[PDB]
Amino acid sequence: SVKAGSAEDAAFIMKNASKVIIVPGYGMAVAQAQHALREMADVLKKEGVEVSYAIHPVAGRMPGHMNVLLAEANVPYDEVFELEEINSSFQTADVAFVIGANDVTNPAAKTDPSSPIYGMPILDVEKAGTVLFIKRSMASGYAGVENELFFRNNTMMLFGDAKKMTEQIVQAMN
Amino acid sequence: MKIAIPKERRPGEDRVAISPEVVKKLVGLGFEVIVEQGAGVGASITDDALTAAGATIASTAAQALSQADVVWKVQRPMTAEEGTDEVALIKEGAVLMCHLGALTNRPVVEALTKRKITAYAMELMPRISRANSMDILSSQSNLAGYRAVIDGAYEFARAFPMMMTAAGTVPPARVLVFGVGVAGLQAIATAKRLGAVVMATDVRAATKEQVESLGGKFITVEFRKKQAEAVLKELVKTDIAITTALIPGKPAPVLITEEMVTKMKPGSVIIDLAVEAGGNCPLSEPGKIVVKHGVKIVGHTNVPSRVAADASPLFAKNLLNFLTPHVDKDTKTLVMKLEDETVSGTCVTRDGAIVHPA
Amino acid sequence: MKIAIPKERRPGEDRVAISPEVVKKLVGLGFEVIVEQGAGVGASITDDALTAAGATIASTAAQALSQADVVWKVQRPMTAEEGTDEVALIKEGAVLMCHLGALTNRPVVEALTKRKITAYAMELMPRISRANSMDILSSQSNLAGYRAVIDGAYEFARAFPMMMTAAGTVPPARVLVFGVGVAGLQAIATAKRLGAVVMATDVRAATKEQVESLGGKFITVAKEMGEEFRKKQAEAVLKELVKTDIAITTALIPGKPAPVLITEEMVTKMKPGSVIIDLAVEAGGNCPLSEPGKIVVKHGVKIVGHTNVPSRVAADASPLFAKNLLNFLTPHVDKDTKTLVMKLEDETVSGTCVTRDGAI
Ligand SMILES: NC(=O)c1ccc[n+]([C@@H]2O[C@H](COP(=O)([O-])OP(=O)(O)OC[C@H]3O[C@@H](n4cnc5c(N)ncnc54)[C@H](OP(=O)(O)O)[C@@H]3O)[C@@H](O)[C@H]2O)c1
Ligand SMILES: NC(=O)c1ccc[n+]([C@@H]2O[C@H](COP(=O)([O-])OP(=O)(O)OC[C@H]3O[C@@H](n4cnc5c(N)ncnc54)[C@H](O)[C@@H]3O)[C@@H](O)[C@H]2O)c1
Repeated sequence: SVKAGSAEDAAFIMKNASKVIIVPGYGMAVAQAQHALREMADVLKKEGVEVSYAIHPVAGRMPGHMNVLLAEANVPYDEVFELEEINSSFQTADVAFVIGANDVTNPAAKTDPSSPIYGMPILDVEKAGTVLFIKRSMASGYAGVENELFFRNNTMMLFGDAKKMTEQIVQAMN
Repeated sequence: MKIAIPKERRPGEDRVAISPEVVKKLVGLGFEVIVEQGAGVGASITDDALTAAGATIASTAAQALSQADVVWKVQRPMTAEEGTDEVALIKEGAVLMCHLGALTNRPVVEALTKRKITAYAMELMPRISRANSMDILSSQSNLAGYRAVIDGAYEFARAFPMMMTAAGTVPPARVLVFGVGVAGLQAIATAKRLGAVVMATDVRAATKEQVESLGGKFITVEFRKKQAEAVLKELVKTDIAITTALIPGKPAPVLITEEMVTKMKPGSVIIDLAVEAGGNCPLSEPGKIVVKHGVKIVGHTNVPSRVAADASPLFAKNLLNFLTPHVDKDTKTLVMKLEDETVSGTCVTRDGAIVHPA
Repeated sequence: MKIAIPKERRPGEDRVAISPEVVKKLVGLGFEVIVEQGAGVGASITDDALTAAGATIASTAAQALSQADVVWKVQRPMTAEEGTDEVALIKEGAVLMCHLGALTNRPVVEALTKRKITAYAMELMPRISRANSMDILSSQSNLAGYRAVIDGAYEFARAFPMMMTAAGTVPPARVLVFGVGVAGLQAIATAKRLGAVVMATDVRAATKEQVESLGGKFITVAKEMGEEFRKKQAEAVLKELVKTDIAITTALIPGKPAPVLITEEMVTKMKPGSVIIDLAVEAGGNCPLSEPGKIVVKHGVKIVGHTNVPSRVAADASPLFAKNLLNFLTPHVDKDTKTLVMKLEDETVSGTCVTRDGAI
């Protein structure tokens, strides 16, 4: 039940990856971690890695929430993709770097038909080789439900502030 | 079946309940799709672009609606009691999907009932996760939040951003957003990206996190109403004040009294997004810019329509997302399931009788 | 010595050649400062705030100017032939500093020449490093750039930024900026802030680097160029102009009319609901369909041609104009004598001085 990793663990995983799709959520906005995030991506793609951003239509707490913040952080528009055109890319991604998202990934939207999140379309982060989730604790998202993706084989919990944790990961990348 | 989209006839409604991307889908589900000519002109959608997606162009409203089994519009249809009888154009037994404002417009509910129309009030969509794609309250409010900031900046005689120049430095605009629902969060974001210092206040406590997640500062701090002094302290330094606070069915809360506006600096503007429900400012007047004590108090009606070219595609999508799960094989027919909370919470009359609890 | 600043009487002019900060440095410079009642109203400058900087208020325009050894106006003073005769209110042998518009307004130059008034036309400031803080075309056009985008977004029926939403994606506006000068660079900056995709072009190659550093993409294709270049340009521009949502034209050529960059046939190809902001409208327009002071609508495209765009940002434009004037005037007040002596060999003084003591 739940393997926990550190900044340095997440650095090794993404440095030794061909493809990484970042997946931002409210948590990223709260911590205001866009700038550290975009720095991580451009030192990630300096290493030859291929980098995308996957934006869920209802990430954050308003429409266009992730978009404004990635825009202030100078993320190119050509790297930013909507759910419907990027959900099949997860199959071929070594890492799904989930930063401050939760509900946006929970596959109880597909499975558990009594769930509050049932029917919602979600990002298929489970299809990636391994998922890195950044959040402070084990609390739920908006929906008040647990995420099964947390305690399963190929997932990794990075316990901290999204801005601090990302900053720390950029440090260990050298 | 046949599905038809008229032109919005109400004064100042530039939106339409269709787009080319949505027409392509409606044909794909088996519909012959008619739209009235000139309906998309407010939204920069020509009749040429509609025809190319698979739509037929009726010449008048009545012709468009005569054999239509489904009808989509943005604002509730007019009654004979307001001088134009649009419910009379809708086919007996047909389905109407639109922003009905049903809980506050009982006359339109009843006029539909007499004609035995099934109407689905889109505003009454249940607040569940899978209904987000159907939800017109958020898609349209979100754009109004953006546009509030654009109207505020239009009226303001200074630049939003700080400017360091050879001739000197002009300071940024300060913006105070009352109410932090969807509209106010997009207001915060648009004021923020334009370079303004942005403040906000909201009576809900868990709003502070939200406001800071967009880079704004929350106005913090028996009778805890010395909070009014914390608001008054910023408002006195504020250039643009944007008020977004509504209460469905009731008059809007007064958040900036005439008393507070007298203490405001000259050249300031108040954008009252709550103006249709009576305003968060009692000095605001629907459809105009009143000036008093040196302050422009702006109160445009129907703000989503001041962004009708993006507002309309999103609205049309909401309608398709609501309807698509209900189309099935059987010689092209829609079958609405009562079990579906999205249908029972939204339906208001069905074949001759009112059905919604309120 | 007295300096005075009246209210601006020309229709639509909300700017003022004064600010509290400038009053303070002028009092410390040795002037008493008189300002017309309510002259700062459109710039949000109050009389009480002018008083606390140490100026006095005059009840009327005539009273401000009557003992003033030096007058500061934003725009050129009207003549009898235009309505009220302001030149006549200025005292004999005073000095006048403003946007005189002297090369294309000869009746105002001869009206002042007759009252012995010395006039320094700010707009003829020679273009040199050290005169950048005096430059009024620069301070005002920079603000006009910002406002061009605010006027685009207001007339436009879509939003600027990209937004991925539960109801689909509102794509980003695409903006195209003919002329990337002071106003060009500010419209790009401001359009980028609002989340647009921004194309730009110019006849100057040095401008490409400036566009790319602001986040725009430059369109590969100041003096008169000819008709052959206009064709290469229209063809190169056309791909982007056809997907463009807002188009801001800012191009000017000293002396000659404004270069046509978007003809009738080009606008015919733009999407419906598109907008063109013509800042060069007071000079004939980059777009010939534009008409000063109005919004033309033609072919589904809204051509906007406001006049005196800087005055649509009058509260920022005013304090910066008044600093242009203070910077021009400060080097020529000698230490403790209460006199004005303009060096004359100083090219700041010669290139801007039109008339002085009776003769041109
Ligand atoms: N976007 C909209 O228009 C809108 C509007 C209304 C509701 N919603 C709902 O909101 C939800 C959005 O989903 P989401 O996946 O983006 O977010 P989410 O489901 O609410 O989860 C966000 C996660 O971020 C973490 N977090 C909070 N502060 C953090 C910090 N400073 N540093 C690092 N992590 C932090 C939280 O856990 P910890 O506290 O443990 O760190 C939380 O689990 C959806 O369910 C949607 O339906 C969206
Ligand atoms: N005191 C000074 O040193 C001083 C003062 C003002 C401007 N300048 C410099 O001069 C440059 C021009 O600035 P400006 O705003 O005064 O210029 P401007 O207002 O005179 O003209 C605007 C722009 O339009 C462009 N243009 C003209 N014809 C064109 C055409 N046919 N196609 C495309 N573009 C065309 C010009 O290249 C120019 O950049 C700036 O780079 C600025 O730094 C210097």
